[PDB]
Amino acid sequence: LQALHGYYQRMSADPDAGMPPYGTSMENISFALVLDAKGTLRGIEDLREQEGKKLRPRKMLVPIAEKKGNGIKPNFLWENTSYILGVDAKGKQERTDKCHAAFIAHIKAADQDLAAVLQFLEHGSEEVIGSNIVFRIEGEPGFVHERPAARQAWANCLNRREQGLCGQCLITGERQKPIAQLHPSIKGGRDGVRGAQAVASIVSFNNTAFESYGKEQSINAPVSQEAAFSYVTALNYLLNPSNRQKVTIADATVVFWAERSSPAEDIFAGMFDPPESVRFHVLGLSPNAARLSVRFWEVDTVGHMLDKVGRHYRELEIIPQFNNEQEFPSLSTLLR
Amino acid sequence: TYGIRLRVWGDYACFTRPEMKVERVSYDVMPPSAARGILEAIHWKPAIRWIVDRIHVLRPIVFDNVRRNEVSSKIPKPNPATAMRDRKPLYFLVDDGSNRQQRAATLLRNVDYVIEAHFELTDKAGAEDNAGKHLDIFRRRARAGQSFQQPCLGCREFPASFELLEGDVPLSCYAGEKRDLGYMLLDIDFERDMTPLFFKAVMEDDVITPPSRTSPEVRA
Amino acid sequence: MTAIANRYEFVLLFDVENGNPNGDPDAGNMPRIDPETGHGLVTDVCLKRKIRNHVALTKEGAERFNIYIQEKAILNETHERAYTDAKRVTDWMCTNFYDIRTFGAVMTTEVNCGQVRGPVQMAFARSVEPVVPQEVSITRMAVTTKAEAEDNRTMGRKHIVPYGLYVAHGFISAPLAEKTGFSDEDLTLFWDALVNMFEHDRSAARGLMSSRKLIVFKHQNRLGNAPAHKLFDLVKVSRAEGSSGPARSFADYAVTVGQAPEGVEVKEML
Amino acid sequence: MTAIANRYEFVLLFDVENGNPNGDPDAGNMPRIDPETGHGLVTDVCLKRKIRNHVALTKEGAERFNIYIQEKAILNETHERAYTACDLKPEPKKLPKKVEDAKRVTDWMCTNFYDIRTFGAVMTTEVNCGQVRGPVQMAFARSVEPVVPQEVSITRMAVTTKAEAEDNRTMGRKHIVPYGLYVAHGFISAPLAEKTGFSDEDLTLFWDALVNMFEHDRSAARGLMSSRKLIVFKHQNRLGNAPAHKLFDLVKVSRAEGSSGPARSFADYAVTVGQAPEGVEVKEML
Repeated sequence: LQALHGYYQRMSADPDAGMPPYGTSMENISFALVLDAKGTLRGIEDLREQEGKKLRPRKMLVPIAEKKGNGIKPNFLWENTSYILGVDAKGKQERTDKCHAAFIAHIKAADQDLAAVLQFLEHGSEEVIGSNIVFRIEGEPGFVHERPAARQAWANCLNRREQGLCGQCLITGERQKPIAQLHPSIKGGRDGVRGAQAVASIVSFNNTAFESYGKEQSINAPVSQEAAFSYVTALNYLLNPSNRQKVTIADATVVFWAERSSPAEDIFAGMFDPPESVRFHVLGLSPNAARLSVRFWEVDTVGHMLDKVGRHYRELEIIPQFNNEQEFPSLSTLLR
Repeated sequence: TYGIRLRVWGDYACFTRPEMKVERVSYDVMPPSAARGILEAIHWKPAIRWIVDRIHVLRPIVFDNVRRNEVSSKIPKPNPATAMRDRKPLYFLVDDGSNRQQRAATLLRNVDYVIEAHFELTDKAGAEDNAGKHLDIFRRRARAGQSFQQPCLGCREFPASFELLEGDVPLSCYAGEKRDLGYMLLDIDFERDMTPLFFKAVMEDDVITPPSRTSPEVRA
Repeated sequence: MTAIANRYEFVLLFDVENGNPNGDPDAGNMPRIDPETGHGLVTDVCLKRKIRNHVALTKEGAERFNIYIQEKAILNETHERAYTDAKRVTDWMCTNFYDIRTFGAVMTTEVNCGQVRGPVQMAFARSVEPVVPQEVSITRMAVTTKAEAEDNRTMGRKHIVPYGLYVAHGFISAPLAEKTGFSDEDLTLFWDALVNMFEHDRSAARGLMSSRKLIVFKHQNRLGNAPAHKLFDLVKVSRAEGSSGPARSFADYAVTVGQAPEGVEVKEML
Repeated sequence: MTAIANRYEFVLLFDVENGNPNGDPDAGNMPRIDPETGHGLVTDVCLKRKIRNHVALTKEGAERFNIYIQEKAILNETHERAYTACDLKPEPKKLPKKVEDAKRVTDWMCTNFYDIRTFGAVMTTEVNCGQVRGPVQMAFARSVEPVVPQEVSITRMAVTTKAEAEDNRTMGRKHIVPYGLYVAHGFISAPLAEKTGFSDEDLTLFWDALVNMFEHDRSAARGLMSSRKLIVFKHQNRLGNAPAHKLFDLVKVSRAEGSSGPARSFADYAVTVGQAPEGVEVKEML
C-alpha cells in the first residue's frame, strides 16, 4: 500500500522520530568485541540486558541483513560466530569455513580500523556462540561500522548491486526504475506478527502455479528497490511493541496510525474490558504458515465500532433494581 | 454516431491486484483489461480491435472473504511415443503432501456497470472488411442474447448477466462525489514480451476516462 | 472432429439432512453461510471433484476415459493409449483424458498465450431460504500421545445442518467443444454422472444427500436463441400450502416450470 | 478375506421408556434435542460404541477380532506394533518409502482389527500409518414425534469432602424421557469393502450385533430400551439399481387409529412396508 510509503517518507523527515536511515535497520545484538589498532583482540563488551523474565539482547541500528535461504550470503560488518569465529555447533565445519572465507572476502571491496580487523582475521564465555556481535576499537567511541568510511563503502556496495534491468514502478508510476528481485523480510513472533514464521513476507512467488506470462520471482510484480525498503521498514517500526500503536484482537494483529494515537489506543479496553496528517488508517492482517494476508482495511474517522457493540449493548438494556447499579457490565462479570 | 453502450451485472466479482496475487485482493472497480476481455467474448475477429472509452459505476462498494483449497504446480508435457510403447500411468496427486495449498480471498459482492467502446481496423484486415458490418453483427448478437461463450467477471466461476442499452445513463450512487484510487493496471503489451502498463485513476461523478492504451506516449 | 451442435444450459436441485455439505477451512469447520442473507453456500470445485470421482469409479480405465487429476483413489491396472508440432501432443492427450477434454488445463511449458479452456462451466450454489447450523460435543475413551498421559480422555466437536435445499446453474459452449472433441456420448455420460453423483459419497460427516430434479434447455442455433438469465426465471420453487414452520423434508416445497420461447426445448431428466 | 459383492441398505427401530438415551455434555445432562421443533436425537457415535462392546463381549479377544479403540489405551503405542511386526523403522510423522511399502503395515492392521476393518480410522499421528474410510456408515437417529423431557430431584444422606459448613444432607437432580420411538439409516458399499476384505461372516456377526445390541447395556440411567424392527434391502449387482431415498420411503410409521393423547407404548403406532422395485429384494424377518 502506498499509504505506508507516504507515511515513511513523511516521518523519516523528522530526525528524532526513530526512522532508520536508508540502508539500515534495527536488530538484536548481544556482545561487542574490543581489539587494539594493531589487530589483536582484547576485551569483550556484553550489552545484553536482564528483562526481569530473562537476559535478552539489546536493539541496535546496523546495516540491513540479507534474506538467507540455503545459500551462503555474508553480512557486511556484523554477524554471528559461524561467519566470524569459524566455529559453531552444527558439526559441519566446512560450511563454517566457507562462511568465514566469504565474510573475509566481502570486506576487501584502506582505513586503519578495517586494516586492523583484517589483521585480526588472520586468526579470528560460551554464550557468544550463536549470538550477534559487533566490533569496537580499543578505547574508541561508537563502533567501526559507524565510521564514515564504512558508510561510504556500504553506499558503494549498494550502488554496485543496483544495476541492470529497469522498468516502471507501480507504486510511484515512474519509468526506468531498477526493479527488486527480492523483498526484505518482516519480523514475526513475539515482537512482530503473532503466530507467524520467523521471517514472513507479503509478496512471494515461490511456486510455479502462481506465475504468469512467463515471469518469475518478484519480477512478477515490479517495484523500485528503495520503495520496497521504505514500506517494509515502516511496517517493522509500527510492529514494535515499545511504540503504543499495536494491539491484538482475536487472531488478527491490528495496527493504526495518525498524528496522535492516545484515544485509539483505548480500543485496548474496547476488547480487554468492554465499556496536517492522515487520521486513523486501520489495518488488520492475519498470518498464514509463512506468509501474511489482509483481513480488513478501513480509513474511517472516530474509530466507532458501535455497529456491533452499539447493537450488542442496546439488546441488553433493562431497568435496574437498585439505584446504585452500573449500566455497562463487563463480559467477565456476566460470565461469572 | 458510433460505439455502443452495454450493461452488465452480477453477484460476485474478483479483479485481483497484481501485487497481492497469492492472497487474492480485488480492485475497487473493473480495470479496462477486463472490459476488453468481456467484449471479445461476444464477437471478435483477427481483423479488428476493441477500444474502451468509459465505465459507469452504479452501486456502492462492498467486500467479503472466502477461503479455499488449491494446487501448487502445473502439469508437465508428455512424450506420446514412449508413453504408449510401454504402458505407464500419468497423473497429478492433489492430496499428496505439499501439493495442497490453501489460499484466502476478498471480493466484491454486488456490481453493475455500463461500458462505452468502439471498433478499429487491424493491419492484417482484408480490404473488404468494414467496421460498420462487424458493429451491426455485434448489435444483432447482443439483442438476440447470442455469444461465443458465457462472459465472466474476472474468474470463470462468476457468470455475468448483460444487456444492451438504447437510452441515457441513469444516475449512480457517487454521482455527486469525487474519489481517488491511485495507480492501477491499464493493459498488457504482448509485443514487448508481455510487459504491463499503468495509469493514474480518479473516480468522479461515477465515471472513469482512462487514456488510450494504444497511444505511443502511454507505452513509454 | 465431431462435436455437439447446440448450446445447452441446465439446473440441478439437491438437499442435505443432518449433515455438513461443505466445510469452511477458515472458521473451525462451520458450514459456509452468506452473511448477507443467512443462505447456505457451496463451492463448485466440490461438485467437479465428485463428478471426477464418479467417472473414475464407473468406467475403470477404458481407452479414452482416463482421468488425470487423482486424490489417492488410484488403482493399478493395465492402461490403454490411442495414438494421435506441439499440437500433436496436445491432441494426443486431449483424445484420451476425459477431464482434460471437458474442463481444460494449464501446462508447464507453452508458447506465448494459448489456452485449453474446455466447454463446460458452472457457478456456486446457494440455498433457497435461510439455514441455521447446530453444534455438537463428543467424547472419546482414549488418548494418542504418551506425553499427555497424566486417566485418559478427550473431547471434540461437530457441526451439522438440519435440512436444506440447494440450486445450481451451468453452461455449455458448442464452439469451444469444436476445439476439443467433446461429443454426444460424453454428454450422455455427463447427464448420468450428474444424476448419480452422491450414491458413492457416503462418509462420517455428510449424512444423507440426494438429487431431486434436473431441467435441461436445448437451443436450436449453434449460438444461443434467448438470454440465459431469463430462462432461469421460468423455474420457480415455493413452499407447499400445508407446510408451516421450518422446513424439514422435500414434501414442504412445490416446484414448477413455465413455457420457454420457441427456439429452445425444455427437457426433464428428473 | 473375500469381499461382499452387492450393495446393502437397512432401517432400524428402537424404543426408550423412563430413561435418558444419550445425554448432552453441555446443557447439564439434558437429552439431545432439536431446539426448533423438539424432536429427539442420538449421535451415531453412540451406537458404534455399543456394537464394539457387543463384539468384544461375544468374541472375547479371539485372533483377528481385536478392537482398536479400547478403554483408556494409548494409540501411538499400537501403531508402533505394526512397524515391529513388519520389522521396519518408523519416522516422525512420515510413512516408509515404498521400498517396504506402507501397504505392509496397512494390511497388517486391517487384517487383525475388526473395528478398523469395518468403520475405518484416522492414524496419521506422530507415528504415521495412513488412513481408512470404512465400508459401513450410518446417520443420526431422530424420533418420529416430539418428546417432552422432565426433571427429577433427589437427595442423599451423606457428604463427600469435609463440608465443614454443616454430617448433613445433599441434593441432585436427573432428567428422563417418558417414552419415545427412533429411526435410523445405514449403508454398505462393495468397492470400499474390496479394499479391506470385509467378508460375509462379518456381515452375519454385524446383523447379530444389531439385533442383540441393547440387552447388555443396562445401567442406572438408561431405563429400558429395546429394538423392534429391522428391514434389509439387497441390490442384485455390484452397483445399485435405485436411489436410496426412494427405498426408505417404502417404510411408513403412523399412530394407531384408536390411540389418542400422548403415546406411551409401541402398541400406539402402526408400521407398514411397501413393494420394492424389480432390481431389489426386501428381506425382513430379522
